[PDB]
Amino acid sequence: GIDHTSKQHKRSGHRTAPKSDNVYLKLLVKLYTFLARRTDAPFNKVVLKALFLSKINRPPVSVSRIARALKQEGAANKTVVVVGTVTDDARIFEFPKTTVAALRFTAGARAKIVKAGGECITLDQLAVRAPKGQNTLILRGPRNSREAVRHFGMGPHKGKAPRILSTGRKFERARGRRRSKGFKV
Amino acid sequence: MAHFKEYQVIGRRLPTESVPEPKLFRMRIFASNEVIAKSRYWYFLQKLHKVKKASGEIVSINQINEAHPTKVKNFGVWVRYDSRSGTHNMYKEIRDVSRVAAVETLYQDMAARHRARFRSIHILKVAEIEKTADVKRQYVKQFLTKDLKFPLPHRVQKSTKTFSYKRPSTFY
Amino acid sequence: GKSHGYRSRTRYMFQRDFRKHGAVHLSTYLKVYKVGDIVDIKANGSIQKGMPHKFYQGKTGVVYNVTKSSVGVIINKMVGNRYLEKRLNLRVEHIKHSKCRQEFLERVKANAAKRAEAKAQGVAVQLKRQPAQPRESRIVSTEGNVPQTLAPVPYETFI
Amino acid sequence: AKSKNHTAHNQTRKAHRNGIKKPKTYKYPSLKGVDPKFRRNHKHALHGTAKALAAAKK
RNA sequence: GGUUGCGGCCAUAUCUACCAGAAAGCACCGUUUCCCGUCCGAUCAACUGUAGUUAAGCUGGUAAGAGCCUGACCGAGUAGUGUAGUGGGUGACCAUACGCGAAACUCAGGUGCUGCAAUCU
RNA sequence: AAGCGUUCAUAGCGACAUUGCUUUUUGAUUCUUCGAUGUCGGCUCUUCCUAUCAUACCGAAGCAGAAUUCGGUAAGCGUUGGAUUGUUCACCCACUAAUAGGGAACGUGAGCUGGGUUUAGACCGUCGUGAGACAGGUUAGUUUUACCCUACUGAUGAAU
RNA sequence: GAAAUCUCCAGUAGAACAAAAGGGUAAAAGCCCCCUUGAUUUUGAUUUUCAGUGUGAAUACAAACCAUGAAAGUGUGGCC
RNA sequence: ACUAAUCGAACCAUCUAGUAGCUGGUUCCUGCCGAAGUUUCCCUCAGGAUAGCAGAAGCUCGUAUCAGUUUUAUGAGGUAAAGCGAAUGAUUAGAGGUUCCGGGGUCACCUUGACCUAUUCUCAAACUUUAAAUAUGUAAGAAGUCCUUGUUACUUAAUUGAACGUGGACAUUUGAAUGAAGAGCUUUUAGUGGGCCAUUUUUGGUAAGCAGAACUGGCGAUGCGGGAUGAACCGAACGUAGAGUUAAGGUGCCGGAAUACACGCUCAUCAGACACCACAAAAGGUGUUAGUUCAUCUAGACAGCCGGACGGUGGCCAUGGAAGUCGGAAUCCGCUAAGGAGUGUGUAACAACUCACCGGCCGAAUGAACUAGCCCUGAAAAUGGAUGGCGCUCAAGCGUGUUACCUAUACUCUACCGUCAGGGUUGAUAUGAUGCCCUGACGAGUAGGCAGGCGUGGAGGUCAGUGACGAAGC
RNA sequence: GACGUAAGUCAAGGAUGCUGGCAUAAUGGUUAUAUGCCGCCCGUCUUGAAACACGGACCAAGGAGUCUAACGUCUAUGCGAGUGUUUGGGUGUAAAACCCAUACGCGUAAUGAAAGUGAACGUAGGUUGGGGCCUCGCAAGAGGUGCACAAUCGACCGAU
RNA sequence: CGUGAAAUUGUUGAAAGGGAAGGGCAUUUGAUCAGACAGGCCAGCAUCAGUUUUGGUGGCA
Ligand SMILES: [Mg+2]
Ligand SMILES: [Mg+2]
Ligand SMILES: [Mg+2]
Ligand SMILES: [Mg+2]
Ligand SMILES: [Mg+2]
Ligand SMILES: [Mg+2]
Ligand SMILES: [Mg+2]
Ligand SMILES: [Mg+2]
Ligand SMILES: [Mg+2]
Ligand SMILES: [Mg+2]
Ligand SMILES: [Mg+2]
Ligand SMILES: [Mg+2]
Ligand SMILES: [Mg+2]
Ligand SMILES: [Mg+2]
Ligand SMILES: [Mg+2]
Ligand SMILES: [Mg+2]
Ligand SMILES: [Mg+2]
Ligand SMILES: [Mg+2]
Ligand SMILES: [Mg+2]
Ligand SMILES: [Mg+2]
Ligand SMILES: [Mg+2]
Ligand SMILES: [Mg+2]
Ligand SMILES: [Mg+2]
Ligand SMILES: [Mg+2]
Ligand SMILES: [Mg+2]
Ligand SMILES: [Mg+2]
Ligand SMILES: [Mg+2]
Ligand SMILES: [Mg+2]
Ligand SMILES: [Mg+2]
Ligand SMILES: [Mg+2]
Ligand SMILES: [Mg+2]
Ligand SMILES: [Mg+2]
Ligand SMILES: [Mg+2]
Ligand SMILES: [Mg+2]
Ligand SMILES: [Mg+2]
Ligand SMILES: [Mg+2]
Ligand SMILES: [Mg+2]
Ligand SMILES: [Mg+2]
Ligand SMILES: [Mg+2]
Ligand SMILES: [Mg+2]
Ligand SMILES: [Mg+2]
Ligand SMILES: [Mg+2]
Ligand SMILES: [Mg+2]
Ligand SMILES: [Mg+2]
Ligand SMILES: [Mg+2]
Ligand SMILES: [Mg+2]
Repeated sequence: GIDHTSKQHKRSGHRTAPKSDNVYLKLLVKLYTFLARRTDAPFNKVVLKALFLSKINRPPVSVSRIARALKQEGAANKTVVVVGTVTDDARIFEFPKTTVAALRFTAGARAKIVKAGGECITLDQLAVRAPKGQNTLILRGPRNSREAVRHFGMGPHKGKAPRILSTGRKFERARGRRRSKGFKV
Repeated sequence: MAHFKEYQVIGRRLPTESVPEPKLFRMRIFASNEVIAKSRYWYFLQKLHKVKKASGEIVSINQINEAHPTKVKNFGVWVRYDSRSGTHNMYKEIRDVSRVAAVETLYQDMAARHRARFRSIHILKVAEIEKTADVKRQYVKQFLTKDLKFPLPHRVQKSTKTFSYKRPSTFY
Repeated sequence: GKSHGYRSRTRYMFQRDFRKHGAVHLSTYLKVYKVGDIVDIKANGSIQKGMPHKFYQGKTGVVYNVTKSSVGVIINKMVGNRYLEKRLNLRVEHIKHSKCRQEFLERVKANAAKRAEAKAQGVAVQLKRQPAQPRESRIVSTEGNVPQTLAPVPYETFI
Repeated sequence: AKSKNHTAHNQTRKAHRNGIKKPKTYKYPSLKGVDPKFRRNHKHALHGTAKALAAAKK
């Protein structure tokens, strides 16, 4: 017998592969597995782990988010890398001429980047031209901005959204939510 | 609690700034080994002085061998022991060749005749009596008679074999 | 039935010390507290306002708020399987500086003094404290100290 | 039909299998419960020093 | 070093009895017009430091003093207590091993120290 | 062992205290049984225990004899017939050597009986407005099955 | 008079503080006198019970308006 | 009561698969993880919600904010103990002083009650001047330390402070030990919300295999070796095997392993061979053993049973009669190496038998009160029976000591299976990259969760699959 | 790594060498039996089941978490500030497949009971961290930039 | 009257049977049965490596 200090036979709790059965994503994982192992560049290990993520773990990255990151000092000429979907954003009116490598582009995002003078490439093209991720800038979309995150941590005084179907008056704006009706939160 | 040895254990309190070089007390301890010897020394030093193993030290451990191991002596052992209902002092008189063998005999004797374990025995003193007729017990005085002789009737002979063909004798 | 009032089971906790009743001396009122100070909580039974609950008797916390005649203290309280941050408003009569912070604040001062002295020469001057070490070997003499001690004493009735 | 009333048996074993956690301190704690007069002035103090570095570092 | 004012710790400072105290200060003391308060200038208020007294207050000393304070290989590593045994004992309980460890008791010593300002043969 | 016992604590007793045993009392518990172990008593029959009533042999006495009392070995052998009561318990008559105490699922209901409790009928007293209540009285009230296995009592029987 | 009013000495609280008990309090938290309404307005924060929900009770504030006092200060009901 | 074998509301059909917090059942395998009977609330107590325990999905990072542990430093507490010539409240006993309602007693009182003063015996869960042990809070640094000066409507008499800052300096001994198995964080949901047992603390109760708490360890949920037997005790927790070594317990035989060695104790006409545990007490015993204290004895001590049983004396009263022995009273020495107003047995009573006290005979140790080991008495229940059984007596019993030996699914080594983790592997990896391979660790499990697979009916595709030369079934 | 001057050898990152018999029931497997030791009847409720708790005489077949509306979390897929062809219409090899307009649902705006109002002082802010990237470095590191995310102080919108 | 299971039964054959029977580990005996000659089966010895056990003897403190 052994006085076990930790739980035995514990899985790491991290994805070692994508749950997706997309054959082309498996080829991207196959390419970046080799790069993460045959290079010491930390960029390849980050990209390989990002290729495993689920859909909510890779939120879309706006072209406006891409353009704001290119306003950083000394970042005006870097290859923006988005392991996920790059969406369009009409609220911006000045996009720069830069190169974006992404897993997926929307039709509007591809049009806006190309029209500005830039170029849209895939992750395998990124690997050929930047094997160690030279002059790259990984961008991640907002993960806690999901609508399900609103209801996480519900409870008194927590200030979270209740899980509700119909909103308005007569739907949870009474006893428990105001001092004139019993108590508040 | 094996074949006993006698130990010359000297210990003292830890010296302080106010009173360095303490009085450096010594005891004679019967114990199976030095680990028990130090433990017994601290135990008896708890009965006498305001000290303990944490606030003191042992400066010397020395085995004491019999000066004349192969001459038969009469020993007077004072002992204080706890019975089931009280503490008693008694005096035993032992005839053997060493203090360790006499003390071993008394531990066997007190366990056999009084059910007093080594746990509840305090060896007050082991002192050889130099002269005959200063001995007080008849069970040892009877062996100090002139030209002592005695037989051993009914000799029991051990047989390696499980069967014997002779129906043997107990002559001696 | 059962009674679980605010000051229940505090018959001896909130007693004053023997021959130490009466008015609180002025030292407690002249001590200056600041945010970040580490303070010990010990309620004064003579002062019934700003008085801590019986749980925080003997607890040590950090000052987060300084007020007119009171001090806000942060205490971590174990509820269930985790600790919870707690915030008390206590008058200065019920708190005092925990002296543990002052020796540590002198050790850091003495550490910097030793390091500054060691800067010019003599590196590795053992800034860290060490536990009590096993004693080194030494010689003990018997000049005036010849060992002499008796055996265990016999059992006397003493009554 | 009488039953057990109360026992803290197994309650410390249960509380320790997930390893009782300290409250995860941070730099810059919440100013909740701090004196409003100090807090009102600290808003004006932080605004001025933010302008001081802005005027100098630029 | 005495004394005064404001203090810190709050009897080593308290309490009882008896003695000393130059100088200064403090004090008792003298007075009732005004401000003020009373049954009562006793207290409280004001006025003159003048008519006086260290008698008291105050301060210090004296006491195999009470109390208090400090320390002790004084009691005592005792009572107690954490841990251990397929230890003892019918049991009540007890012993041992590895640790921690008192109170009363008995002795010895001591009887305020000190901060800021002012003042004094 | 303070006293009683004419004197004498212990022949026989025995205060004030105190140590036990038993599980035939009654309490206390709720572990088993609520897809049910037939809930009182008696009759019948066997066996067991000893804390022995008688009987055998003894020891002690405030044992002269007779009769008694105390104690030992001892459960081998016996311990009854009746009035009243459903009774267990009790009480009385009488005989006797003696009318001792208990256990065995408070032995024993596919052994019986069914007086009692304890369904449904009915009456009384008290209580309740009432329906009804009462370990209060009173009367009437279905007692099933073995042909299996074991056990027991008897009866055959292969193989040597 | 053991005692009805007056006087002095001792008195560490052996009294009193609405109501149980515990704690606390002596130029007071008790007694008497004077003034008074902070037992008021507007919110958040905190403690106990606790799920860190509610209710009750309480704590320190902030922004007002007041009470009292020479003043510092105290006061957001009852010494806790 | 009866109303078609149906009656305290018939029968038939439908609503109706009426509801059920209640009972029963709930169907393949393997792998990994793995509980709770507890918090709060509820017309709640056989239920549910809530928090906790558990699984799964993971996410952000990569050795840290850390820890069912210690040390150092600094707090807190009022239980164990202790105390009552310290407070409160109980409590025993006298002393000394004193004065009033207290004592008949001056008309100032040996033979008094309170009260005071100094002592004395004993106590407290709801007493306390003290006061542990165990447990418990905090701190031991880069979110740190120091220097200089910037903001503010706060604050100060006043940049005096407060808080947050600019700039500069400090480094692996960066500010104790040990460890760290990755660390932190989130979502979601199962089961559970009857508990019970053991040590220690502890309440009610005479007690209980009783009822109720605290901490911990267990059983439940768990097999294995041992306690014959047993949920909980001891030991040790479990993939499939081999070898070795052991734990607890044992080694006469059943039964593996010494009828081993050593010192003693015990003889039971109810021996003993009981950790939990399956019982025995007070009180006793010239049974036997060991010991404590006191006294006597070689100048011949205790006993053995040899001699003397003395003056007043037949001691006073009285007993029908008491003379050494009915009682009251007595107990003086005339004394001797030595004989009492006699230790007893006695007579009407004496008398007489016989002794403490003393020797012409001895010869070595003796006497008393006790202490505790074993054994014995105390010690009585019912079918025949249980140190487990047989049996065991310088033990095969009891106490103690020393070795050797036996064997658990435990430990060590190796193999094989699986799981987890960390890695390697692309210029033909000499084509399986969810593949091949290297390295290390790990494996119990109810309720429950997840994963990988097996099997059945039918459906799309494929094998131009099988088959009257035999399909399916059995 | 060892020995040896070296070649080379070795017990140095896991067994080789030599020899015999048989080549079949010989070893082995399966099965019946015997022997040694062990092994209580499953399921269930339960703190506790072999239980003197309950269901089960046997066998075959049938036999119990399904479907639907709405929804939470997570995952996969398409598109993405949009998304959803299938109410319908067109078409068809005809319940299939293919094509499509306008609406509508949800989302892109909140807040208040409501009347209403309605989201940039700033490089969409400041501070502390933060993977990755860039520059200088043999490296350790230093500096710059710092998405997601965590804490905090602000700013804006609605209510008061 | 397709096939034609099981429970249960008859006959035949085989086996075992002192108050159940059934089962687990291992082997004996009886029965029955699969594959391999271009190494298959069971063994013996020597020299080694790994893990152990049991001795003999040497030199030191
Ligand atoms: Mg209370
Ligand atoms: Mg108040
Ligand atoms: Mg319950
Ligand atoms: Mg005057
Ligand atoms: Mg019960
Ligand atoms: Mg029946
Ligand atoms: Mg008898
Ligand atoms: Mg019966
Ligand atoms: Mg019957
Ligand atoms: Mg019947
Ligand atoms: Mg009847
Ligand atoms: Mg029959
Ligand atoms: Mg019959
Ligand atoms: Mg009807
Ligand atoms: Mg149904
Ligand atoms: Mg129905
Ligand atoms: Mg596990
Ligand atoms: Mg979990
Ligand atoms: Mg207490
Ligand atoms: Mg006590
Ligand atoms: Mg107490
Ligand atoms: Mg339940
Ligand atoms: Mg259960
Ligand atoms: Mg047993
Ligand atoms: Mg067992
Ligand atoms: Mg143990
Ligand atoms: Mg065992
Ligand atoms: Mg044998
Ligand atoms: Mg045996
Ligand atoms: Mg498992
Ligand atoms: Mg079908
Ligand atoms: Mg066929
Ligand atoms: Mg068996
Ligand atoms: Mg049930
Ligand atoms: Mg039950
Ligand atoms: Mg069962
Ligand atoms: Mg049932
Ligand atoms: Mg049945
Ligand atoms: Mg059936
Ligand atoms: Mg079927
Ligand atoms: Mg279609
Ligand atoms: Mg809608
Ligand atoms: Mg047919
Ligand atoms: Mg058949
Ligand atoms: Mg068998
Ligand atoms: Mg065979």
